Amino acid sequence: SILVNKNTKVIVQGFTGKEATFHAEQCMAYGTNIVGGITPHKGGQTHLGKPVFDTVADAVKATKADVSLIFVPAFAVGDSVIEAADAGIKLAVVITEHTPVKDMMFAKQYANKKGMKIIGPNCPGIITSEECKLGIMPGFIFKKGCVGLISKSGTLTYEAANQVVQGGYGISTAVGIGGDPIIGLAYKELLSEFQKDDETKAIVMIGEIGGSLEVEAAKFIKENISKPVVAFIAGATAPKGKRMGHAGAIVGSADESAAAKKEALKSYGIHVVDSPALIGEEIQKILGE
Amino acid sequence: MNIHEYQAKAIFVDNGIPTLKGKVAFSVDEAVANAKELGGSVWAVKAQIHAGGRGLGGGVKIAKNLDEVKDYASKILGMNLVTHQTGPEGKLVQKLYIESGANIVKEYYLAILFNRMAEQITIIASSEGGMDIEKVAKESPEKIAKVGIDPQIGFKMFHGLEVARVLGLDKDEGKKLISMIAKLYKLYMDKDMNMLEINPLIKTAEGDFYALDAKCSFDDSALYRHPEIAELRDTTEENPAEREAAEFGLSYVKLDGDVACMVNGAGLAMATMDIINYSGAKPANFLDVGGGASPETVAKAFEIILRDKNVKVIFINIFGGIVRCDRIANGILEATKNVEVNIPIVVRLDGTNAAEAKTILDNSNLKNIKAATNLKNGAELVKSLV
Ligand SMILES: [Cl-]
Repeated sequence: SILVNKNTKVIVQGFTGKEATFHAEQCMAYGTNIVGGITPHKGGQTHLGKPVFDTVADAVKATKADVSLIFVPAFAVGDSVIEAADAGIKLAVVITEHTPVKDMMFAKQYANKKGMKIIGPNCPGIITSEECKLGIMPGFIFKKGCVGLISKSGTLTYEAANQVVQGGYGISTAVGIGGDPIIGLAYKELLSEFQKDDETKAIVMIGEIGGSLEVEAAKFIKENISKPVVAFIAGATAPKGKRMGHAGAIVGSADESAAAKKEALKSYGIHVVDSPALIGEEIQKILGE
Repeated sequence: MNIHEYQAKAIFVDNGIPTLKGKVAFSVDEAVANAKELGGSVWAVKAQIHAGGRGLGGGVKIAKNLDEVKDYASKILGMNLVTHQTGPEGKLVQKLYIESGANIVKEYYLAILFNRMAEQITIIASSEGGMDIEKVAKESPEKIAKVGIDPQIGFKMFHGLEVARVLGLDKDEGKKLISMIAKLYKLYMDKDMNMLEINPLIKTAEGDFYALDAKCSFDDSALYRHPEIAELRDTTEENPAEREAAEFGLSYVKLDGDVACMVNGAGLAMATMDIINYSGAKPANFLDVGGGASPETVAKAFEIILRDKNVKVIFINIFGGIVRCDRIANGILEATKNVEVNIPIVVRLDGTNAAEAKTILDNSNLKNIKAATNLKNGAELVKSLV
């Protein structure tokens, strides 16, 4: 597993909101050590049996959590990421979609300076199979195994995970890195974590149209990652210059296209899958029956 | 979201950015009155559509007297303006911009835009105003300055001096342009823009800089905090079905193809389009609908998808994770009530209670609903029905 486990202490920003409450409860039932949460003007209350704080700084002082799970609305995301970084959070998992790009641009520069890593925004979060989950993913799909998962999507990640479990294997940790044009941790950082994780024997990377992270990852894999990598890049059939749901999913130039990414990955030895139905099968080819 | 030239220029005026005098006109009489009010002896009469290439298309005419204004406005207002950017169908011109004619001695390219790979802003300038910037970059890179602006510091004089060099500007000209660029950068940041393109930026014989055209694109995610930008929307310039879908919580894009799709999550929706292509058919659309959507929302999604009478099959591909597949199945059955459709619907539901969901769909005995559980089998069934 990487980054998180059953002991990781987690605070929730936007803890008393309806959606956040629903997911926080499911995360706790799955084993996540949620120690508290933030909602301005509700400091001193109790919620899902844990303390509520007005500020991340108060929560960190009381609980010593260094991981935050962020459910606040889009208009609050940038300031909530900055708040987390200011208080000494080391990893912020940001679920919310529709964050203004500029807010994310400035919040990431501040997070970088303070040494806080981000997962997201516009992502389902991170899960370590049968240990903990931080986000909105269906816990029971993730059966423990030796396959790492890095994905710019939500449901397609579950589809891939399920194919791997049905194919006789399982997931170590799965990370949704987000569908926005600016995100936090991505392929290079997470592939390096997985390469150092003895429980992981292979990695599935799921990408999509827009920017060139997956092209740059290809050479990086060749030079640094000796564990096998399977890639599926969504959007081969996407029209150019059109947003395909995700703010980040838009082909502006030829190197942002799915074909350009698949071709780069293929030429550097990555196992590239054309049909999204056959990700599990690719893992079986690699690891055996 | 994009805006018209006249709307960009009113924003410029509201922010102290130098602009030629001009005013929008909704009728021929309004165009003439505008010219009268502006004065001088030269007025550009310009079609206002979002698409570029209006000049070559015949949408820009320079009037030398008020009869020419009247004549030109009559010819342009109501025309179907075809440009390289509209494609062959063209676009109905419903408004004009009337602008004082300048004495142009130079034309430059200037844009401010987001650099995704560097997570910062780029200022692009070229001496080759009016030309295609991608062709100039490819053919003659020395005629382009591409300047990386770290938003931590913003646009600085030293960045400007690089732009001034490539535009061949002297000291005083450079200072005047750089002052304008600083205002344009501030506006770009203040309004959550993602593209501000001036092609061409003109230098006048009197030594002034103006935008002869302006294309501004705004971050759709930030429109909630810029009501004065949101109100500029021109729905005649946007796709009606995409906009209608978004009102019902759906993301839709129309393609040309024979297999419609209905999927939860943008990634899986793209992957669904991809597997249809891999199976030897053609996706007719992208559609992302939440697995938790109400049967009303699902019913609207069916309505929108089925407008395309080339569609031969609907492929519903939904992964119920947090949402139970059996409840998704019940909603699909509710949403198909009283619908009169001869094309088959392949329904691939997987995840939570997938087996129960398939049982519900099989038990309905609606034989043109074809339930599958695995993605590969789903796609093969779609392919056999085409
Ligand atoms: Cl997604």
